[PDB]
Amino acid sequence: FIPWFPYDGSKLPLRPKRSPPVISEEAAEDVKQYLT
Amino acid sequence: FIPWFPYDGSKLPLRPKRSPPVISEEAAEDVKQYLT
Amino acid sequence: DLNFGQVVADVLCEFLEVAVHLILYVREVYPVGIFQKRKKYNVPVQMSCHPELNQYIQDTLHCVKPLLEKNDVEKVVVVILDKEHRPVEKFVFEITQPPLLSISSDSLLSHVEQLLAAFILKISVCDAVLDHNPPGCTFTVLVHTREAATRNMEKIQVIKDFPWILADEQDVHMHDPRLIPLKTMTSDILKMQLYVEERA
Amino acid sequence: DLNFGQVVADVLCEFLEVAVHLILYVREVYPVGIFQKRKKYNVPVQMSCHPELNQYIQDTLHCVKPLLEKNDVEKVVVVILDKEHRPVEKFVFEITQPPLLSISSDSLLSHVEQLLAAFILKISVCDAVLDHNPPGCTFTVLVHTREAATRNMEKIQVIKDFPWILADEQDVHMHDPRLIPLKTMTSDILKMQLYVEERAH
Repeated sequence: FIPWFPYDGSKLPLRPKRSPPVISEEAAEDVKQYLT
Repeated sequence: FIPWFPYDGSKLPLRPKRSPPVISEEAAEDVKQYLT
Repeated sequence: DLNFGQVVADVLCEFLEVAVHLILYVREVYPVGIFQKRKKYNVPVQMSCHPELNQYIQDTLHCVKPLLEKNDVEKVVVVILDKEHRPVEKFVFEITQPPLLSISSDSLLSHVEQLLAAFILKISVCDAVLDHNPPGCTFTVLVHTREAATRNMEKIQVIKDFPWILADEQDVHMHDPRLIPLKTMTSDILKMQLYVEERA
Repeated sequence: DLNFGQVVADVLCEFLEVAVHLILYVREVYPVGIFQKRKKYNVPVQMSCHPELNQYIQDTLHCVKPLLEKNDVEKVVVVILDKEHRPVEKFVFEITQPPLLSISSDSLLSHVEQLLAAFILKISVCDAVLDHNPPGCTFTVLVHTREAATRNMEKIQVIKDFPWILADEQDVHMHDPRLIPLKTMTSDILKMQLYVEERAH
């Protein structure tokens, strides 16, 4: 298998500054119970 | 019937400055042909 | 915990996007041919496959989303304009979000979507209770805020290269319109009513 | 007359959003409880019901959309990170868009959505072919552009208060990773291949 764009450290990518949320097993409990 | 928020000319609403696209007979046919 | 303001903003925004598409189809603001049948809230609906139209509607409602989160929206209005850019018909979605307190764990998001389904169904059949629109109409979207609609200018301009302005009176005011109720709902998280303003 | 650069950007962005959700689910980045099983492309998917997570993912991909329509994207990468924010696993989506010529048939569209469905189906069962290392606890998304990333900054910043930055070596670089191919598609309007980088043995 050959990737088309192997990792190249001289062309760094963009990413969002913000982080995804931290979700606890308790917030996950409320999501399941409330939001299906 | 009674609206909750009758028209009040003292507080104007917001609207997008740009108008939605005009789609010609011709463009609609291509959408139908290819995209649906 | 859990951000119900964000939950309502989410549900409402998804519903409004589907309802805007359906209004355009059902009132023939664009030709039937650009639309594809889909299902939302287990109701057969119709969505546009025209990419620029889709992006315009998406951008519009993404801008409304942070206002719905804060409950600063009284009304979202789809205005249908005649060939002289005068309002001939308005679909008025009046919104209130109750204090979220006695939450009900019996499938809330499932219950609200059943409530919204009834609105989609009403829009689906409203061609039989409205006069047909004259040829050559376009549409716009109006957002009525609870505070002065110039405090909210910085908050609504969420999308790059998608500015908003204060509407002009001629974009909004219909003189002595006929009001056609379509649907009303209430839930723990949201109340809404939909009616159409038509020329008299 | 029709913006097929926009059509492929739309289809890809919609697909990438579903794939991100499914990756988080299958690789247990977040508790399974937040996910609702739905249907997309006529196949099963697992979508988060957590509002802030949903908004992060939607905003991320909405910012990528103008770069896709300009054919400026080489890779979209889901990087799974551990508590120290070291990469555990990378889901690499390599993308090329060929010149949109010979664009006809009633069939080139649903052919693409069925080709994209093959990626979703494979992610659903990718635990079968990936190493069973401890799962991560957070993630980021990397956008690799054909031109210098630093000059896609104006273009990618579509959403107010959702800024982008150039990634740090630390958060992206895996040393001697094991490459596990998952799926490859070719089509007249889009070619794509998906593989996973695992930590080296």
